[PDB]
Amino acid sequence: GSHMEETRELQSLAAAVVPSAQTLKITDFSFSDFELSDLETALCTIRMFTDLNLVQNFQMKHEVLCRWILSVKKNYRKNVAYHNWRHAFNTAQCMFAALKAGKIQNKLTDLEILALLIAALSHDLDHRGVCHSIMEHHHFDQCLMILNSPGNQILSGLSIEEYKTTLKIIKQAILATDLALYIKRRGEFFELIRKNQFNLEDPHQKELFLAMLMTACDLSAITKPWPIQQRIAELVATEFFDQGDKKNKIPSMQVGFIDAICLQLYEALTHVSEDCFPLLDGCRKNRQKWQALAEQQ
Ligand SMILES: CCCc1nc(C)c2c(=O)nc(-c3cc(S(=O)(=O)N4CCN(CC)CC4)ccc3OCC)[nH]n12
Repeated sequence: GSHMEETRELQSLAAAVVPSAQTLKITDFSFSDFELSDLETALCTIRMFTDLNLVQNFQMKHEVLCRWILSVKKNYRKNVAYHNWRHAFNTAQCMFAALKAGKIQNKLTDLEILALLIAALSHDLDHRGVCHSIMEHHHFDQCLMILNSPGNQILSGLSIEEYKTTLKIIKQAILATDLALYIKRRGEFFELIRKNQFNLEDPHQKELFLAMLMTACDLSAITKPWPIQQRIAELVATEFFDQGDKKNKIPSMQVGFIDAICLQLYEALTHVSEDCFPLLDGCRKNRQKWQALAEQQ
C-alpha cells in the first residue's frame, strides 16, 4: 500500500478500542480468522501481548507496538498461499491459547513468552519456499531487522541482558519451525516424557520444550474443526502447487503427515499439560475424517 494508506491503517489501529480476549475468542484452540480483517488480526495481536502482561512488564508504548505489528504484517512476502501473515498470526494465536487455556504460561519466564510470541508472528517472513518440500528452512534475519527498525523497537524497555537473551530465544524459536530440526530433536523429548524424566527446570530441556511448542503451534491448523482444517489444507496444497508450476492423493497424504509428524507431538504436549488435550483431540478427529476420504468416500 501507499504511504498514505499505511498511515491511515496505523491511525485506525492505534485509536481502536481493543476488545477483550473473550470477545475476540483468541483463547479458544478452535479459533478461526477467516472472517477477520487485517485490522482485526492486529487488534487480536495487541490483546495477546496485553493479556500475557508483556505490554506492562516491558513498558511497551501503544504506538510503537501498533507500528511493529503493522510493519511485520505488511512485510510478509506477497502471493504466498499458506505461509503468510495469516498463518503467522494463527501460530501466535495458538501459542496464546496454549499459554492460557493450555495453562503453559506458569511454566515459562516472561522473556521466553515475549520471544515465543514475537517468533510466532515473525517466523514466516522472507518466505522462499523450496515431502522434502515441507522441509523449509526459516530465516530470522528479517524478524530482527524489523524488531530493530526505527519506530518499531518494542524491546526498547529491556535491559542489555534481557535483550540479548530474548534475541537468542527468538532465533531458536524461528529455527525450530524448520521441520528437519523438529524431526532431529523430538526423539529426545518423547523419551524424556515416556520415562517420566521431563524436567523444565533443566535449561537444556526447557529449550527443547520451547522448540517443540513452536512446532505444535506452527502445525496447529491440523487440529482445527473439520471445515476449518479442510480450508487450510487447501491453502497448503495451493502453495505447493504454485511452486510446482495429484489432488486424489491428498487424503492419504494428510493421514501420513498426521501419523508421521503431528499426533505424537500433540500426544506428548498433553503429558506436559492435560489442558492442551483439545489440540490432540482435534488432530485425532481430522485423521478420522481424512482416513474416511482416503478409503474412498
Ligand atoms: C506447510 C507444510 C507443513 C504442514 N502444515 C500443515 C498444517 C500441513 C498439512 O495439513 N498437510 C501437509 C502435507 C504433508 C505432506 S507429506 O510430505 O508429509 N506427505 C505425507 C507423509 N509422507 C510420508 C508417510 C510423505 C509425504 C503432503 C501433503 C501435505 O499437505 C497436503 C494438503 N503439511 N502440512
